[PDB]
Amino acid sequence: VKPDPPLGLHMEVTDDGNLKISWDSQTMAPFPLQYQVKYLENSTIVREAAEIVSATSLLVDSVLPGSSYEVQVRSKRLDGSGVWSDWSSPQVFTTQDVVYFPPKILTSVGSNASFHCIYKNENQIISSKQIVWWRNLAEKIPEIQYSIVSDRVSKVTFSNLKATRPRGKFTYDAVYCCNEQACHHRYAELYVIDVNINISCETDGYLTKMTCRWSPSTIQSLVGSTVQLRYHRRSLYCPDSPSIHPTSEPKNCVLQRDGFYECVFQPIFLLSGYTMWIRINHSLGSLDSPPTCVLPDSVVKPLPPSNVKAEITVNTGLLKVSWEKPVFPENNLQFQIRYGLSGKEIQWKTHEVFDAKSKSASLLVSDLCAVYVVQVRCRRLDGLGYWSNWSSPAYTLVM
Amino acid sequence: VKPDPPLGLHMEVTDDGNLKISWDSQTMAPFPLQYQVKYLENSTIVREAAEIVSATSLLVDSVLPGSSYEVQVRSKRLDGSGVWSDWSSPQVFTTQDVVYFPPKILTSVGSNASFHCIYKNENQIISSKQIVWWRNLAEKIPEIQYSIVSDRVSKVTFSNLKATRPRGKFTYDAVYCCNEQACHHRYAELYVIDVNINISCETDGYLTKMTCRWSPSTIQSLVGSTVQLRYHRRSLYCPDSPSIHPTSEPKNCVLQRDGFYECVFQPIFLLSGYTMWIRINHSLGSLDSPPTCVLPDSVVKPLPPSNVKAEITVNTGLLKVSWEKPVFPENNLQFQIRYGLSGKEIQWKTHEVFDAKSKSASLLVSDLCAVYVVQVRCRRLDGLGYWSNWSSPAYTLVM
Amino acid sequence: VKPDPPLGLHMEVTDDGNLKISWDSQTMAPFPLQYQVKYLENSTIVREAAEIVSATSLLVDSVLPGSSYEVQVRSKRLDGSGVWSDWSSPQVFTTQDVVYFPPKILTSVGSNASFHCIYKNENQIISSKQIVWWRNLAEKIPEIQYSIVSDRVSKVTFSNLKATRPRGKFTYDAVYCCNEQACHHRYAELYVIDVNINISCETDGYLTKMTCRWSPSTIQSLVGSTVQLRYHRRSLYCPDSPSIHPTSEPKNCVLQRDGFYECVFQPIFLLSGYTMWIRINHSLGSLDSPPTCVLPDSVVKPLPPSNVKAEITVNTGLLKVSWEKPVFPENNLQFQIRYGLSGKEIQWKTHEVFDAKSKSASLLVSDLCAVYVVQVRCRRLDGLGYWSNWSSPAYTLVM
Amino acid sequence: GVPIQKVQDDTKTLIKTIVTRINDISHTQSVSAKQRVTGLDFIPGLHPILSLSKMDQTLAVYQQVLTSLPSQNVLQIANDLENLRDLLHLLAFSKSCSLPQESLDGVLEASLYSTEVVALSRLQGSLQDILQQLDVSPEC
Amino acid sequence: GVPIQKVQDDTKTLIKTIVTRINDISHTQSVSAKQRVTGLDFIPGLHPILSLSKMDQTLAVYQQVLTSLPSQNVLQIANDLENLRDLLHLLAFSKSCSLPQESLDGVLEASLYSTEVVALSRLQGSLQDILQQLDVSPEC
Amino acid sequence: GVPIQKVQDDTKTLIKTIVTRINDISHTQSVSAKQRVTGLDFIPGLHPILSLSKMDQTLAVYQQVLTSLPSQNVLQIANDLENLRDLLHLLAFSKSCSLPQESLDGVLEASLYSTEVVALSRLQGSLQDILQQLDVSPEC
Ligand code: NI
Ligand code: NI
Ligand code: NI
Repeated sequence: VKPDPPLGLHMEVTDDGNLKISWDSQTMAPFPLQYQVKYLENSTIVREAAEIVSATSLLVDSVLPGSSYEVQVRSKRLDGSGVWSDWSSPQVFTTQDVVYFPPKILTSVGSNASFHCIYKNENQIISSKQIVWWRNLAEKIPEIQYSIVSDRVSKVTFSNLKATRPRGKFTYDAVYCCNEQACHHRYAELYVIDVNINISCETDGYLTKMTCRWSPSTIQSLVGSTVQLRYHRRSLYCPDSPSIHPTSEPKNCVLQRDGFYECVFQPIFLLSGYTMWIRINHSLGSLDSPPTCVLPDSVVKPLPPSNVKAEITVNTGLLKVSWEKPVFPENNLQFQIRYGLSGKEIQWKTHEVFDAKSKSASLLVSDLCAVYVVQVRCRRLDGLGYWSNWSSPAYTLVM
Repeated sequence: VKPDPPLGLHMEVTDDGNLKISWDSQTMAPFPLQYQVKYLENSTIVREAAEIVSATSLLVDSVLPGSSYEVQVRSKRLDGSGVWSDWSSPQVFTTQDVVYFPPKILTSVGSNASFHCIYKNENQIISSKQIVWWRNLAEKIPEIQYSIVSDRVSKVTFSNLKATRPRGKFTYDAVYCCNEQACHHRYAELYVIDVNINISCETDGYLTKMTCRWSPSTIQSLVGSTVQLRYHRRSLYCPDSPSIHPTSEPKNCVLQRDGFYECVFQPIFLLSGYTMWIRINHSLGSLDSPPTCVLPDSVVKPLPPSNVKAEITVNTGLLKVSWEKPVFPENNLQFQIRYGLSGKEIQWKTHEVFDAKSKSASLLVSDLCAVYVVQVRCRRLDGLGYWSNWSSPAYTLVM
Repeated sequence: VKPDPPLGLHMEVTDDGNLKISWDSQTMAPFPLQYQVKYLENSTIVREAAEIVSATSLLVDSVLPGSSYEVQVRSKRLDGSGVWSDWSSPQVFTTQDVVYFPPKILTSVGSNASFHCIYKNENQIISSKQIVWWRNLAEKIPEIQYSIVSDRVSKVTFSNLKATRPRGKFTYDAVYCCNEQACHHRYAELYVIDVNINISCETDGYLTKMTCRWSPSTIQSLVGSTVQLRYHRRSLYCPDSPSIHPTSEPKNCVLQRDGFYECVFQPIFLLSGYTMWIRINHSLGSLDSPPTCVLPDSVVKPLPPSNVKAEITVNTGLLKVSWEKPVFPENNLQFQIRYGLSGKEIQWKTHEVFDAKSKSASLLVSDLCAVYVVQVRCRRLDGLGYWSNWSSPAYTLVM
Repeated sequence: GVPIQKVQDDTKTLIKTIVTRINDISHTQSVSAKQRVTGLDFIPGLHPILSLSKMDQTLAVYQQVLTSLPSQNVLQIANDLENLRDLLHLLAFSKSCSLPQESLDGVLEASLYSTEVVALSRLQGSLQDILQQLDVSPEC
Repeated sequence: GVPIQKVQDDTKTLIKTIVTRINDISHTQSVSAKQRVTGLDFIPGLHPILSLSKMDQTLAVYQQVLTSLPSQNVLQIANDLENLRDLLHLLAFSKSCSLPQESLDGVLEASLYSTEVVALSRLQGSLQDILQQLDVSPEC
Repeated sequence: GVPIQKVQDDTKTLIKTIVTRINDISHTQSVSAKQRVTGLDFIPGLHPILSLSKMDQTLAVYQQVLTSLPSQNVLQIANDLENLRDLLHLLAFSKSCSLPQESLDGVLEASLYSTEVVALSRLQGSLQDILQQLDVSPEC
């Protein structure tokens, strides 16, 4: 077989500043391929090299600023009397006068971030003791933060990063690396976002769905990038310390009129642990919020107590209040009764019942001949949950 | 000519429980064809039959449960020395363990409906005296409703049917016929709908269009089936007893947000009888509501009286109210005047005028120096129609 | 060369009443063609004519009413011993019993318009002393407006035309020319539209765009014809008397919910003269509204004064109000201050400041211990512009 | 079974209805109904309308003309003419007698305004005459 | 780390919860759970369920049947069954013992109502039995 | 007809307007106009603009640069600059004198923020100088 030439030859600069050459493997080849890449770097010195690799990529050390790379690749069957393919079309990549390592950093508030730079001045890499860092062409960074990585590479280190204040449509700090007094036009983009977003979930009273709400007030400013929620469910319970699981699935959340996004998970797995977070898909990478793990059983909002009745006991004059516990939850509950004189403005007094088996209470009342209004709400005795809504008002009969 | 074999040989079970064999007639034959069908019923007894038919279908009496039908058809020119076609490819049709006669019944509230069934139990037809009927596997139907059609066919008879109460998405009653204690999974579907829908029509004040409204609150539950309004117009007037005319036409009507459907006929035929009803075209058949006949001339809503004036007669202090009768109808009208003291809350008093020639009324008023508000509405003197809207308010001048 | 016969033979009546015969020149002929037209006028007199023309059209004087024209054309190469083409297919044009000159007039309110007509009565052109003009078959036009162009041509002249009142879908006046008492059904359509449309433009507070508004309440009645805004921009300033420039460009305008059209110019040329008008492109021609020229610099609405502060001066008890003039314009401005007691209803008093350099005023106040509300607005001192909006309210502190 | 007095009253009420509708067509009210206008001679204008068969064919021609006029109001007017003609047909059945059953398009395109105004004012005249003589014992 | 008594209590609470859910299905409460219905003989009805491997395979088959029923309620009950199976796996892990792991379509298509009513009332009976025997020292 | 003093005042008003606009661009005000920045050497920065024809070709270059910036404000500045060019042409007509009329894309793409801030602060400086010398008898 004569295989075809490799296709899709691309060249990118790594965060370390190396040239990564990549190409598509022939998905139809039922055998491993070896490649030979020939490249010519036309810099101030022309260098031609030809390397043999078994991977579908080559790493070339240290991109030279102001150089041109011309690249061709051919393939051969690794095992056997393989014939070489013809060479690919030559692809040209033109490097630039300043090089940043990395060219952009996307981080969150409170982190530490550091940039490296190389400044080419008339085809000559200047000494690091000359490189000076500047912020947004506005202020010189104190030399205390500078670091001489080597005689030619400079480094700036920022600590306890504060949120970037947006100037107009600019939501990033332009960090320049300059040759003493004279700066160049090429700059590095720095994005610091407040990723400390809180996601709150609530399971309905019927235990059939869970609605989670979150505000994108942090990110209703960055455009071009997308923001979506990812989650991972663990078979049983929540870990002691939540973590970002490598295997996750996205969840479609819907923006509400109040500016919050609402995403409903249905069906739910009641004793299953739901770990959710917001993933920030930027052109430069991804950002993850601190993960939270919620157990639906612990965020249940029970229905109010039903069949609430209030009667004034004959001869005794006690307000006998009676009720029926809600269908759910089955766990022992505590109840709270509010009662007051029926009027335009009801001065509510409350009585708390902490024994789950109590379906009635007897209260002292000041006016045996007034209509009292009474409502009742409930909560899990252990406090692991929310309070129910108040029951529908029950009225006493005047006797 | 030697015609081709018939194509498209299909086999269905008729509502009577017969096997209907059908095939496509050759659309290219410029002459009538006769067919010969050969079929082999492989039951507990093998039967081979060969029938000659001029129709494109054959009915085989009483599908036997647990039998296999193999069918071939050939054609010949009916008139002349026709050669027979070769036989069609054999088609196989497999019958089922229970048979219902009919398998489904769609009827309305208050009717009488009866089902017949055949139960095969391990290749043995049980005695009809053993079949017992049940509803939704919940309750045994009283034996009073059972009828022994024959030693092997059972019958259940329902009288004065009540509307089927929907349980979840189930809008039908599952009627089961069981061999003593042991029931089978297969059941019959019984749909009883309250087809007593009322359609109300109203002709506009210009007598140029008629709007008819109807609520599908009965049928906003059955999906899959279609519901449409059908009508037929009679040259003049309504019959003494409306009937469903065999020739009718549909009118496309559009559902409004109020949940009612509104359909407008425009132009109208004032003296033509418009017979309308709702047709429920279900997969199992068609249902028609009790037809109603409306004469648009008798459902006219006149425009309100115009040029309404109210003046206090000098020295006498009477409220002279005056108006102009509406353009339509030409028939003698009766009027109703409401009048009250001009305030935030108008205590309306009403006066009825039953003489058609009255274009004014005189009213006693308690405060000669207050502003009175007056409105007038009209109706046909004979009562054959609706009341008009109230006129635009007329104010007295303080004199 | 023997050329082909001419194609595309068409016949139209000019607004002057001549028969224009036209044909397509052969786009493939690399040489000029001469044509010979033969036509036969079957009137009360048969006329045969044959004319030689170098143009691709012929004008025949005065179309005769109730005549039939049959026309053929042939071509020949102009220079040399050219052979004639064969004759074209004969084309027939059938004239009508009355002829109007012109058949329709589209004019604006206040103009003068006159129609001419020829009436053939039993193949005879009648005398001018009998023709009488009528409007919409309703009323005879006073003979004072009649004019006898000749013994056979009548003329009606209307002066100071009033807008045509639309009767139903009819937006034109039917002008009839009748032979004494007897009128005929054919009429002339006279459309008088109120083209006096006002276009108002306003430049935004940021001096980045200009929005122009206009109401099409005049033209929300004529359908079939199109209406669009046309404009022309002059390098600097507006002329003393605006004119309709022969070179213009259309502007895409969007109809708003209030029924007005909005045309947005963005970016703007502050010192460039924008001449705009509305063009009504009707099937019968084009109509242009009186052009207006607006200079955006002269229609600027400044922003309100900023940083408005109000303090009660200790010991002195003066209301010291202070402000910052809006960014634009830099030209000397005048200011107006309104101040009042903070309440549900603010009795505003106003003070006018006519010196541009005043950034503060001191006001006498009656109650030193109340909260005053203060707002400020500004305008160009020269009056060449609008007043700004009132500033955001400033409240005094009780000290 | 069929009460003839109710039907006669319905005929008068329907006539008054058609007449008021045509009176509402403002441009036609100011146009002389009896004035003859050349080109529309096929339109059955003022010409003693004295028998059931001529009335039937007259309303039929007027209907045929109105079907081609593109106004919604005229469509409704044509529907009223259909109900009225059928009522006169039932009246002829009441009195016992049999009733049997071109250039208009050109004028509809060339002179729609004229065709409409004339057809309507001549219709108005025909109905006023028929009404004024639907009580002097109409005969087949 | 894992409180076995807590897990046992969560198991009882989940059983009673699923039973209340199935109790809310009105048409199933009136159906005899122990009544045999021909066609659904593959469904594991009343037959002493006394061991972890039989309990597990029973809940697995019931889950496989429920996965095919297009009801939202059946989806939640099957999801609760997933939580229930994980709790039974954790209890078997607590006591130390290994647990290993067709015709439904025909009855689902021909008789969906029967499959649903029977599967649910028989499931309710199986769960009521498991509840009555989740305290008499369950064994693998 | 054309008031020359008025034209001088309108020129001053338009210059001050462009300077105030660039003053409203917060990111450009903090950038040293006279500071040399490598890459934008083609931009007509601080270099004695001492003649009407040199001012015209400089503002023409500034217009050509502004046409390529995808900012609405820069578009408006270019339109105002067009009116300014027309005003200087009318002033040269007033004084009697004739006036005639590459690497930018690469820097616009690779470094828009720096290129923009520099182009604008140099434009602001050029206008401030022209303003400071539009009264010391400007000459063609
Ligand atoms: Ni895990
Ligand atoms: Ni009939
Ligand atoms: Ni000009």
